[PDB]
Amino acid sequence: AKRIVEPFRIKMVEKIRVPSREEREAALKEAGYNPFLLPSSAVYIDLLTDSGTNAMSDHQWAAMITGDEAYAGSRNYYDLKDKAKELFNYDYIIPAHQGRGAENILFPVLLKYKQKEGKAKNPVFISNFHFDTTAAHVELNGCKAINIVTEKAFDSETYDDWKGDFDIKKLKENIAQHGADNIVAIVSTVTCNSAGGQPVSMSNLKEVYEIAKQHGIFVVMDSARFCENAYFIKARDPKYKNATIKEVIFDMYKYADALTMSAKKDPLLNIGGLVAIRDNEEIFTLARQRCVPMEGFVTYGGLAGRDMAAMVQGLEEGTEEEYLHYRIGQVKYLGDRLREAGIPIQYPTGGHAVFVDCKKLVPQIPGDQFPAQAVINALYLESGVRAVEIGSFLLGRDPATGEQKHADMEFMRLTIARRVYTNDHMDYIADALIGLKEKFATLKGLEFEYEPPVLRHFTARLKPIE
Amino acid sequence: AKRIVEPFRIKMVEKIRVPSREEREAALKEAGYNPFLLPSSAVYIDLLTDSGTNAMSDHQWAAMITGDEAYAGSRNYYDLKDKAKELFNYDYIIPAHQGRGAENILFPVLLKYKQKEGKAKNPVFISNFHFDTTAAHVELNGCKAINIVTEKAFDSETYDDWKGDFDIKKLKENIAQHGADNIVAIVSTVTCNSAGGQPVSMSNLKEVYEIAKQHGIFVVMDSARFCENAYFIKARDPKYKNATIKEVIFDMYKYADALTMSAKKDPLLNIGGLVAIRDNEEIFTLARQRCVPMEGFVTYGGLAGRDMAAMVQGLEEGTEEEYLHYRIGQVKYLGDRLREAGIPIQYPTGGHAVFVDCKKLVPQIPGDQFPAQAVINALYLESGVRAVEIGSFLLGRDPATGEQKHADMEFMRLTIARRVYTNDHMDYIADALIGLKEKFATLKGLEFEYEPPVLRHFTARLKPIE
Amino acid sequence: AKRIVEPFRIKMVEKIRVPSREEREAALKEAGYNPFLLPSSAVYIDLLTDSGTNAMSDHQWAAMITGDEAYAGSRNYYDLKDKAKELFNYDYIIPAHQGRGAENILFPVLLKYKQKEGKAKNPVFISNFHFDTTAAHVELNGCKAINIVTEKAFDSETYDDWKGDFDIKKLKENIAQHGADNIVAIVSTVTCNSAGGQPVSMSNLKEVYEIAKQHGIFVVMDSARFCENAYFIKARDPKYKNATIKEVIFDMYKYADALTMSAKKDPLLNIGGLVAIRDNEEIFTLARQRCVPMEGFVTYGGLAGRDMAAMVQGLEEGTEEEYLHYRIGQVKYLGDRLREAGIPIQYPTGGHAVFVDCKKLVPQIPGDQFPAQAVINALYLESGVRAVEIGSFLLGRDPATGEQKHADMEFMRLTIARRVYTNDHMDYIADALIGLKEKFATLKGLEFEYEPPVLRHFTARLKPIE
Amino acid sequence: AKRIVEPFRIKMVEKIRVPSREEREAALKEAGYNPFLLPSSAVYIDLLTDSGTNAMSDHQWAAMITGDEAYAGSRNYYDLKDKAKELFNYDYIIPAHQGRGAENILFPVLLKYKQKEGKAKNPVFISNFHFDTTAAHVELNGCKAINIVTEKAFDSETYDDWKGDFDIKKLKENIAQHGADNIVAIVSTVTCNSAGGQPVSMSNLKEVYEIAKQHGIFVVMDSARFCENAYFIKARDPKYKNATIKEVIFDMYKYADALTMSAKKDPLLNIGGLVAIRDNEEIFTLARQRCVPMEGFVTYGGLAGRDMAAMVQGLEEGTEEEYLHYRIGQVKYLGDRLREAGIPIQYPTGGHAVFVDCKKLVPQIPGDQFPAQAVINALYLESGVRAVEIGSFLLGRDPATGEQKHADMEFMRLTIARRVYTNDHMDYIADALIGLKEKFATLKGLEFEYEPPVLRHFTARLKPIE
Ligand SMILES: Cc1ncc(COP(=O)(O)O)c(/C=[NH+]/[C-](C[C@H]2C(=O)Nc3ccccc32)C(=O)O)c1O
Ligand SMILES: Cc1ncc(COP(=O)(O)O)c(/C=[NH+]/[C-](C[C@H]2C(=O)Nc3ccccc32)C(=O)O)c1O
Ligand SMILES: Cc1ncc(COP(=O)(O)O)c(/C=[NH+]/[C-](C[C@H]2C(=O)Nc3ccccc32)C(=O)O)c1O
Ligand SMILES: Cc1ncc(COP(=O)(O)O)c(/C=[NH+]/[C-](C[C@H]2C(=O)Nc3ccccc32)C(=O)O)c1O
Ligand SMILES: [K+]
Ligand SMILES: [K+]
Ligand SMILES: [K+]
Ligand SMILES: [K+]
Repeated sequence: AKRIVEPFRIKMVEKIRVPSREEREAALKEAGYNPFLLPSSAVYIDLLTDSGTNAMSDHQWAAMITGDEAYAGSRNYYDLKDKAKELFNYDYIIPAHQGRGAENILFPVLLKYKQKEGKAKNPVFISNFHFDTTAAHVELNGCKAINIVTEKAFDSETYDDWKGDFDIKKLKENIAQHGADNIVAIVSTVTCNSAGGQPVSMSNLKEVYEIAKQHGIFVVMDSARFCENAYFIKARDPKYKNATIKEVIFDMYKYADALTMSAKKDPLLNIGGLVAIRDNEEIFTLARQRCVPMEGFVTYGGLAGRDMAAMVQGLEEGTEEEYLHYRIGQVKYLGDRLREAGIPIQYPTGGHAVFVDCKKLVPQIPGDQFPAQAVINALYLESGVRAVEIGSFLLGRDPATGEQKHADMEFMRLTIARRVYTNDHMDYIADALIGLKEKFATLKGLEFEYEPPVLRHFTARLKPIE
Repeated sequence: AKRIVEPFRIKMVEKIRVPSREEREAALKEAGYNPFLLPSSAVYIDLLTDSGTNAMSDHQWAAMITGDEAYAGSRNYYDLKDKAKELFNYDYIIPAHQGRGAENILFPVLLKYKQKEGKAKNPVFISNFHFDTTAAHVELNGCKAINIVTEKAFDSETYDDWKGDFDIKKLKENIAQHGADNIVAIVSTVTCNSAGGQPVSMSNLKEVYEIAKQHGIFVVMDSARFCENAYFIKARDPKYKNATIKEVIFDMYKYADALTMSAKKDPLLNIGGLVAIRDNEEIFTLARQRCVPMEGFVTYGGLAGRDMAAMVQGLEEGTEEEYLHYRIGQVKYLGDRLREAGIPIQYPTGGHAVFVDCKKLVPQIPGDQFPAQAVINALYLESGVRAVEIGSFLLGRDPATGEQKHADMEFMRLTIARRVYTNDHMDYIADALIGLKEKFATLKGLEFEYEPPVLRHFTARLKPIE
Repeated sequence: AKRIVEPFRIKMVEKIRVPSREEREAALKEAGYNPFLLPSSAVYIDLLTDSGTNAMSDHQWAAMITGDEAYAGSRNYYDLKDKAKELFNYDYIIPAHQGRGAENILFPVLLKYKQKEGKAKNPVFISNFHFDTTAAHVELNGCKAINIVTEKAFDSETYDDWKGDFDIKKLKENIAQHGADNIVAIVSTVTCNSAGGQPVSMSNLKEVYEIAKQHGIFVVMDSARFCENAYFIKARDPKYKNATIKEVIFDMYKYADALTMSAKKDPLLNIGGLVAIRDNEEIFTLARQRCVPMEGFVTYGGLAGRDMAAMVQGLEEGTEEEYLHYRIGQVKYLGDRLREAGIPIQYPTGGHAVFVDCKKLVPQIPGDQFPAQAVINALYLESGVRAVEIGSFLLGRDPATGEQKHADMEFMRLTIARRVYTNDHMDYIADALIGLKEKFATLKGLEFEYEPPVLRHFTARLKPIE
Repeated sequence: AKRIVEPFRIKMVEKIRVPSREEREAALKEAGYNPFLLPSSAVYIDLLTDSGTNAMSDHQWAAMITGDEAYAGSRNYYDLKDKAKELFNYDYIIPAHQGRGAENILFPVLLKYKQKEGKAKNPVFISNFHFDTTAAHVELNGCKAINIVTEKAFDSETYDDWKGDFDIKKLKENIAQHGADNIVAIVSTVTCNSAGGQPVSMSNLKEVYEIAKQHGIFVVMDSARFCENAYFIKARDPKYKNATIKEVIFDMYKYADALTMSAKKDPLLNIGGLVAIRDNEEIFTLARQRCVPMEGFVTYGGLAGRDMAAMVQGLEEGTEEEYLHYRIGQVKYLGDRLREAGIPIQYPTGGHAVFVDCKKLVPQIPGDQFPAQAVINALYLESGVRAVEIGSFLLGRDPATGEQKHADMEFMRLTIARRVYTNDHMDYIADALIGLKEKFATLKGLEFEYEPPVLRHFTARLKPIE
């Protein structure tokens, strides 16, 4: 395990505390054995998500203070429009309040646009893997969310460079089974969050786009963690060895027609989303007509002017190679510390988190009882670190059958906010989990006490299968 | 015309600038003759809205700096929860990124809740007046938006205390005509924005609620400008002459079951919304289930932690009677300056804006050609002041007939942001509009160059009728 | 009286309140009848000074957030050095924590420098007027403070363009009496604070410098309010009718060898000072050696890096003619309001304050009993407005005599912070003082209960003569 | 070497860069081979000082935003007064712009007070060790600075609990040698900066105060690092094993009559100083009379209101034992890493810096040629880390004899700012210095090119002896 020094120094700090063990037990019972329902005051190191918890730079804060809060035609909107043209070479932008707001702008528009001429009677979205919020909007509009990640992602301990790649074989098969007229869009997720933050190769993005161009299929790039994806392409593809991160980003988006990005990830923000469209003005026009009643006027889209300002700066900082090397190198440090101690993880580590394979860790719990959730609750009661589940819990139920969706991966996600915690914080996390090697065989799963029909894991209250 | 001194002093300033005449004409021609499509760099004094353009206090910025950005269980969420219990005596809250996000959470829930028990076969919403964003969500969910403001709101020059009241006769008539089973909810808009920011009396709110309870009808208080309504109740109702503003607010929300608040208005914010529910835990649970995929997790709802922190402080500052007296007095001062010169305005002035009766100002333009928009474009080219139309342009087309909704009033709204402009800015505005007396009879209407199907006035490009 | 609109809008506010008459009476008795010993909570509108109470822009606060706090070689130091070369064409800078710190760096160096040749046996300083802090450091170093302001400054009600000019005849008479070898330096105060913030003409500055170089006398420009002086030169000197404010400034500092500036005035700061030297590198090195033990290291001078960054921005905002026209126009508006009611004031009003001639307002109080202080205490008890006296109280005792220095003027100074109060605040100030027109003849003077030896008026406790 | 995790997380960052080798060699030759003359742009990790470079909390920045910038009676002044009464039990305070301003306020007042009855003909100050600016002010007022640190401070490698203790035998001998009437004050520096940031025991502080009150000698506590001293007392004195830090601080100041403090150290600020007096009102009044000419009015003393607000919060956070444990543990970690590699340091490590004994590192260079400075220049040219010399260079020449004062230690100080750098940054510093283990015999020494008469090390340019 190698530590990479921060390419920055601390300018402002925020106090954290370790709750007593009795506090954590009472807090978990009141939270229905769901860490999502814990208050932040009962959490020490918060690994629930890397979304909106990032630490901003002084230039980001300075940009916020001078932000133009005008309702129509904010100066920061035009700075954002020129920034997207610089990075992605896309000509149209629509700001959104965060990622699921961006999808709520674009996805229904893409469905109605595909439904012209009376086609797409059984519409489907195809992705390497739809994340929970992305798949929810696909199904909330009456479509099927098809995930076709490469099989090499399911072998957790075997190394591969591109565990987030599309399964090109499955892609052509789904196109032949449903027909191009029923395929609303192909959603390229970079990095593939459900597969473990694993990257997608350039040649995979190119081949997927060329196949979609053959059938006249619209391609959207789910761009929450595109900078971390670009870093891996520079690191693992010999073709981009002497290329800048921006040069890699510029080539990635030659293989998409639009993007839906959650600026709360790689752009190093606490709030914010973005829709950008390459050249289809009709799709841009329809998406604007939906942005107004749902998010807000088309030049702020549910964001304060200061947040568009912070986004303009954060989009530049998120692509800085020295930062990406430390950020991804820190996650690699936490994974290597666990891997060297015998904890099975998704190898190699992704861009934003370490994914502990809880299939091998707690095999006595079936997947339908959420074994990864039992490990998370044990980690919290042991250390006050709060993690999140990426397995059968998050996958939810199939909207057609109403039963458990087939989960190939049962993961505990140790999500790392950007520029927030040090490698000494990582050692605390690793040493707390390593200290539970003799208690893994004792854990038992959870059963539902209150289950929401859509995105159940966020607010569900669980009961320990005691 | 009387000037009221600021109960505060200036701590931070932002430069404004007057664009040249040639700049304004070219910018308007570029904007399709729609000021919404103007950039802020081409606007001197921006009177387009009082939403999100407010100036915050030092305490509000201090609250933002220490805001908890935790994804789940933010410390500021619980502060926002205790604040709603303090102000409104409501037990449940759901933050939203702004007002239309709050209505997107609650309104479809209130429809599915009524439908589940075999009611709402032909669903309608009843309000003193639905605003353009509020009515859009009603029509998007397949309902009819019915506006029953008192007739006195149409007698613009004649003073009346409560030009925002429900027409109680029309309320009982619409209940019998449609059936209480088909009325999804009653929406009490305080203040009534479409009627000129005019207040609703306490006795009117009470009688409307009691009527709804006889028929089992849900009552939602559209609460964007609730503090300005509470001031008018204190200033004009003899029953609350010696009551605090908070006491008036506490009594106001005894006559609703839930509220949908755009915190970008009276809570003195640049972004933010809120859903608060009095005691219906079932409606609260369904609303949370919809909030998760549409806005965000239930403890931030598409808002950064700092913005919930500013909301808790702004909710307090917005209730201070000394501030409200200055704010509404500044609107009254601008209206008086125009009224002293013969400009027909909605008298008395509302809480947040001066509404110029362009029906009486430019009679030679029929309402179907947006006469108020002609006055706005003339005022902008003369002085660089951007105003917004509240008439046939904003009312749009009726969804059932596809034809122009009958507009009872053609208003130009001079919307005043809170704690931003001085009374010397007000003098510039008044002098500018007064200087267009000899050119009113020469103005002409506008045609559509591009008309959106939903919320057209935001992005429609216009053509001056030759 | 004419109101001038702000060339900006408000972005942040700070609450002020009016304490009751009861609170003010118990506060003044507690404060030894000296308003300087009053807490700010017992003060409504604070007119004590225009120093450090200004409101900054958003660009200023942004510069602070990205400020380089480095101990040696802060990035903002070199920006501050490049700014002085732009504005003043001076080659050397030394930051100081405020203006009196800048005088403590430079003035002792000039005395020792003059004493090398065996000169300065009876050292004196010559100025149009040393302010209380400038003269104090002169007398701390064993020198006499000689003030030779134009006689027209004592002609209160009679208009004159340049009531801050040097008396050229008295300048030549003092050079011949004491000898050029005994004159350590000439201090050009712009504007002349003790004459009422009145400006010095460019030709007067040019003549004083030509006389000084004729005798080898060092010229220091007291530059606390240099921008307000530059505005008056453009307004009243026809040679600079079509010149920018920066061009006027550039010509002003052709007639000086160095400057001591309190950045808490025209550079729109809450803290900060500056020493700048034209080209004499020996003085720069000698002043650097004293800066280190007294203020701090030579690249921050007892200032935080954020404050140097705000200084670089405020120096630019202080030269904008639109702002100066509004700022000085606001002082002119308050002065005109008092003058239109018969209140004798130093006419025309200066750049930063309105000076009420209390020698004409309250004739029944001898100069040794501080008549203006009686008017201030009366004005504070009436309205809660705090003001400051510029007469025999501030002038102090003659160090060689030990008795009262003769004062030719008895001023009450209504000092206006920059971009803090509106013209409506100005109306409150005037109306309060005008309401005292019947109680002026009944006021009595003040005598000393505790007198400091150095600068008595700041911490002295008084006793009203009954 | 044990790494101690941060009791906080990062909220804001600022970027740091590693310059190239040629840039560092170009910058060092341009800086006159004096790191004090390097621009911060040419510095990677800055170990020059721990003064004013600290990172603030979110609470501290929030306090700045609501700071009262009133000239007289700022609310933050009264908060600072109550804070000093809480922490130190002292009844009087005077804010200063920084530590050397606090000494310029109090030290000349103590000299004239001691000379009140014509005594103190040969005045002296006695301390465990006067730091450079403190001794400079002692000697600027015609006094001798007597340092009597325990001789166990001169044995670098041998551990001792209290290497900052007064040599009690030399204290009593100095009292008899000079007479109590010549001893203006005794200065207890906590921690003792010149001895390596080493602590002073509670028993030592108690005995020095008892001996002083026996002779009627005023005792001033140089309190720049009083929290770090209070931590060591709790850590090493078994008497305070179960006491809080505040209880240790409260007991420390029973053994002084006043304090001078640079708030730029333990109170975690970027600017600020403080004078506090236990109960001597006459000295307080005399100190106020000097603050006004030199620093500013007595309720701000050369500080912006926001900086007094930051000081009230910083004085609280500086006493938090969890933070002090991590802070001092981080310095111990850097020292242990160097000590484990055979590099001599002042053992044990002090509170704020690792002191590398260059007398044992480069015995080839005599102390008169500043051997530690050659090591500093070598470390910077190798890694971009800037350190400071504390040896014969810092000590200076005798203001009497004009030759260099005897230095019993030649240190290279690796000063660590508070909450700014991670333990990974320490590894960079350690590995960089360890990598020079071979070039120590190559080092060269320095000779002056320009020497200031007071505090030479700051601005002196020097020629390499090679
Ligand atoms: C690829 C991709 N696309 C769109 C989005 C949505 O964006 P947004 O609305 O701004 O959150 C995301 C978001 N991911 C999240 C944030 C959040 C979520 O949505 N599910 C989930 C599950 C557990 C914890 C936290 C979350 C994350 O990984 O923690 C995303 O990963
Ligand atoms: C009573 C009420 N309820 C809900 C809302 C919606 O809240 P939100 O999503 O935060 O905007 C509003 C909002 N009003 C607006 C803001 C905005 C809008 O919606 N239409 C419109 C038309 C012209 C200019 C600006 C606007 C305003 O008056 O300028 C409201 O007035
Ligand atoms: C021309 C000039 N030169 C230097 C300086 C000093 O600068 P600094 O150390 O930053 O205060 C000043 C300062 N003037 C002051 C500020 C302050 C002061 O000093 N005396 C005084 C008397 C009454 C009220 C307030 C004050 C002011 O006008 O209110 C100045 O006017
Ligand atoms: C015990 C004690 N008392 C008073 C003070 C002075 O306070 P202030 O005016 O705020 O700096 C200090 C200050 N120490 C410093 C700061 C500065 C200095 O003064 N000399 C020096 C030498 C080398 C580098 C940097 C410095 C420090 O060690 O880095 C102090 O250590
Ligand atoms: K957040
Ligand atoms: K806004
Ligand atoms: K101030
Ligand atoms: K600093």
